Amino acid sequence: YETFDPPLHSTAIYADEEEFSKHCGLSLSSTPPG
Amino acid sequence: DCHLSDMLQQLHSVNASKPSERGLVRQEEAEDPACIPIFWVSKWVDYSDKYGLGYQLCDNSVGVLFNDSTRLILYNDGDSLQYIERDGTESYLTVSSHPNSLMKKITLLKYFRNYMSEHLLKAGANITPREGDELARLPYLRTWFRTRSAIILHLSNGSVQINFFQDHTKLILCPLMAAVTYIDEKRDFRTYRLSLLEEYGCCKELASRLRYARTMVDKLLSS
Amino acid sequence: DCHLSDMLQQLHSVNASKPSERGLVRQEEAEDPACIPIFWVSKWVDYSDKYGLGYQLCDNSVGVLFNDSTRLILYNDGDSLQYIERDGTESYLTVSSHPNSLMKKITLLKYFRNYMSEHLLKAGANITPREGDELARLPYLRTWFRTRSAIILHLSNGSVQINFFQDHTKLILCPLMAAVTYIDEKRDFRTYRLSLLEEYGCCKELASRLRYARTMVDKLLSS
Repeated sequence: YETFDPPLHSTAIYADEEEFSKHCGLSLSSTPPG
Repeated sequence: DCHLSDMLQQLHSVNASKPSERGLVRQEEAEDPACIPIFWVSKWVDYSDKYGLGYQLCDNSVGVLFNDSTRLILYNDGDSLQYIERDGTESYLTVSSHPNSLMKKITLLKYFRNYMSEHLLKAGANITPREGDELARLPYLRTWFRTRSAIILHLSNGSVQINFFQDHTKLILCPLMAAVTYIDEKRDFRTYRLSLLEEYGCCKELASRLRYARTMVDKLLSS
Repeated sequence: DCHLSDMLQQLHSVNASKPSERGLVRQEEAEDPACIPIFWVSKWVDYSDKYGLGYQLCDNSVGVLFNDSTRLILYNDGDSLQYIERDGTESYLTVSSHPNSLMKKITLLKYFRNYMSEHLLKAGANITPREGDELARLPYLRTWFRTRSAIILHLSNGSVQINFFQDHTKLILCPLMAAVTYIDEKRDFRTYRLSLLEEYGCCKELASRLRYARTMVDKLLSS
């Protein structure tokens, strides 16, 4: 498995922007519009 | 292929009607959730420079179309296997009790399965397939190719799937029901009867992807 | 660094003068618009549990301090980049170059930028940064930490910014000029010479926050 490095593939887990934005809304952040 | 010929005729009829050039487009009237597909490709890995193309179907089964034109499918029970030879001949086995001649291909399939489970998002996880109670036979990947804009996947049951790289949109074409399922950039899944898209029209985004689909089905037929 | 040491000495001097315990206070006389900062943190989001802390600078540039103690910056042109490793080697590249080793970190930064731009207000929007020079070297976030009451942000140019959570008041300390910019609840920005605050006094609101800033700067030096 160690040398199993596919050069092309479908979208990786880290590239799920919907889960990213979800977590940012749940995390602490600067001030949002009121 | 009898199915590709049907799909081509279905797509020419809808595309010839210019569905986006209507006074009032009523795409919603074409929705028919009863045509929701049972199987679609939810993950894929293009290692064709060494081994082949691995993929996952929505039921969590996995498969590999090796560079030697054979296919190995691992059912979602994690043990049952289906081997399809170059000429289409199908045989059935298990990882537990297999022929020794398939041990390397089984090992490769496991690597594909592990890589997909560890690194890749599952497309269509929100959407629930039409259920034959798993009676529906598992399709295999007959052929595929990649273009500048998308990867095209032709399954043994006749369906054609087109995944567009830029915006993550996808078309699932089902010639048996003359239907198409569109997953938009919002990952929202909708299934339409092509005949009803012809009658009621559709938005420009889907209409253009249906023109692209026709170009791709012609390509599949020319090969 | 030597800049934090200077900042601590300036804060010690101003606090030791007890600027709010004066028979007469003339805070306006301590203002010096010539010391308005050119760079401050306008937005930020704490994704430390998974990826790290992303932030936006007043020039719309974007940066992120990853949990591996590396940094990646996206200038206001939207393509050029700057990647600072753990050791501190400043390497310059672009999104168009499609670097393979930094592809994941690029994607995450773009996501930070997206959320901030579509969900968060830009602090200091009503202020024009000093200098017609938009050629000033972009700074990066050297370190940061969070108390129950504020977030402390230490930039590479020596600036220290303290944002108070409950009332949205903010301090921007510039050791190079022994100056501080204060942003009150109404978002009015005032820039002062710390040495002049000693000589003219100031309100309890600013005095008490300069007392807090000193203890925060001590914390930065202890680390």
